[PDB]
Amino acid sequence: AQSVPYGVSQIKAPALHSQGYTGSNVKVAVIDSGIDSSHPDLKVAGGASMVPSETNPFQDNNSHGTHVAGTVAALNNSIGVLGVAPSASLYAVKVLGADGSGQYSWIINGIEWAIANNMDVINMSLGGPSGSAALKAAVDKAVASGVVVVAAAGNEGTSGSSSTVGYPGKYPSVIAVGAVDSSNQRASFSSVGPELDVMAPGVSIQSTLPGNKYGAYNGTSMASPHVAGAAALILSKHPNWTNTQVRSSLENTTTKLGDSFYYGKGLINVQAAAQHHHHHH
Amino acid sequence: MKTEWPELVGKSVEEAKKVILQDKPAAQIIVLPVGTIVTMEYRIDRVRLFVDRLDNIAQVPRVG
Ligand SMILES: [Ca+2]
Ligand code: NA
Repeated sequence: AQSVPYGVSQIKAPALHSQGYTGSNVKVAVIDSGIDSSHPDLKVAGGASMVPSETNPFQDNNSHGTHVAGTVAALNNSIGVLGVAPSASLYAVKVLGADGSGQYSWIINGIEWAIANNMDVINMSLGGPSGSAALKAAVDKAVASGVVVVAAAGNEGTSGSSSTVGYPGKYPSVIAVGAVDSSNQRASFSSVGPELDVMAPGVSIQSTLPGNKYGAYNGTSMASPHVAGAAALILSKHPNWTNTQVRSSLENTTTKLGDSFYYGKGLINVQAAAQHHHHHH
Repeated sequence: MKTEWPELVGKSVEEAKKVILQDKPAAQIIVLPVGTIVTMEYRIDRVRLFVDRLDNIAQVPRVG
């Protein structure tokens, strides 16, 4: 039997599934450590590797990209878990090696690949404390080109009154996602700052792991793909909505939680986001 | 519980590893170049060390 991880329920993804919308024909790039395409609960449609020494994007030697991919799009069947957008066309854009790290140019090359291959959504469950002009230009270019770009806010926790959101989440063109638990409490590690846009479940998130396994991971890395998957659900119900519109629909329909410094606009609610008229619940 | 080591910035990677393992003996330490992009999962057992090209610590080590 399949299990629906609590976070998929918490963002109201099943309301879209019951309307008949599951992210079909929406192309989502998981820009990450690869995706294990052999997993029976994932279907990977394509991809490319930008990691010079690891040329196969369908081999995930870290585990992180596979876990992130399962939250976006684990298949709807009688096994494993269920993704937010279980019919999405999933692309493994490998820019991180086995050790979880990548050079700025590898990430940029992955973003450029995504643009050239007409991805509708990019998820980047990754970050660093500093930006670069070239990184900002790559994300800005993707957004100008119509791509919804979603990233983890970072796991820096608080630092008095300072922002701790990392890059690329910290760029205005990118939706920066913080982490809450099943009670909607911010995770203590979740980055904070005026750049924090929305929150999604990021504590004890069950998803796919390489070699036909499943496991619970924690992080803003886990929160980001709930939002990337929600963007794919929205686009499957409203295929002409622009990235501008998908982003606004998610921002304008959150359940507000605490102060925006700690919670941004609150928890996403993809049911409300995918209605024509938007308000917070 | 010590979870950050600001006193280690500018020290050698060797001294940082030694100090962190005294405070957190079960730590899984990974050394990476500063200015790279990394996964955003949170692992309470991990301490990443970000080094400059001289192998000195360039960022405050923390658990995660
Ligand atoms: Ca499944
Ligand atoms: Na942003």
